[PDB]
Amino acid sequence: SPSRVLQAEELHEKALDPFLLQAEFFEIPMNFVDPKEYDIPGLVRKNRYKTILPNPHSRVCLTSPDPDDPLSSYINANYIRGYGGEEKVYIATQGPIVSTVADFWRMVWQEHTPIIVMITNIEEMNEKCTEYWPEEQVAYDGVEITVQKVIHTEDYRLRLISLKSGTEERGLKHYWFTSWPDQKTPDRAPPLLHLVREVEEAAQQEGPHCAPIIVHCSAGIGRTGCFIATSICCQQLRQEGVVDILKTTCQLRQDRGGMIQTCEQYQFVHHVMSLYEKQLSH
Repeated sequence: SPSRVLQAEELHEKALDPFLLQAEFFEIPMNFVDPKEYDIPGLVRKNRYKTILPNPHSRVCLTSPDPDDPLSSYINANYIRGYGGEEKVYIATQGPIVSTVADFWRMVWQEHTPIIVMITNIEEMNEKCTEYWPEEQVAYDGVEITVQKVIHTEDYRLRLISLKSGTEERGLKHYWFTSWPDQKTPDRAPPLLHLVREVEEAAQQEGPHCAPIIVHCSAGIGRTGCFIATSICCQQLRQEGVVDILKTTCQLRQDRGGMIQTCEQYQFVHHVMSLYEKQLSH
């Protein structure tokens, strides 16, 4: 796997060299999936983008309501390895569309997902994501979703949610980040880093072997990949005192084609990690 281990000084300088960054970035294979892989009638209606498909080896398959129906069992989502290759730390998925809102909640229930991270600005709720949570309460497929509390913070809005299906009840935290920048300049890094830290602590609070954290945006690759890469690299920096964004990005691409879609995104991850290193070093 490609690797570029950055110590502090090289990290700071690397984040500020857009020519080297793009040279490096555009040699990472996208690892997109051949559409022939999901040539099933009606399956196209379940995808936002025809070219952005879940790699089959890591695809999340839905086991209800009909596991013998390839359409019913399909969602555009992949399991994503975390730091050190830990399996199923995240699920990367597309923002639900009207026809997949119920599927999304089926995934949440099936995977026991305790945390969702939504990276969509309020302005983008017309294009990039269908509002899939209730004002108070809604049910899809025997799982009742109840919003118990909304907590507005500067860098995100956190919904505390209860999921009930049958006799059993589970908690869920929905983190909605609304500060995704147009220009991915270093001044815009702190809120993303803060989100990353908040979510990683929430995850530790779930105890051993936390169920997959769902992360989405519109396609489930760009901003989603930035968030996951940053999360992984924060653990790497703390443990190893270095970051290897190149290796991490390559690992993510193995799990889901296109993770970190643009060079601006790739650079932004470097800005965030440079920021975090500075914070740690002081």
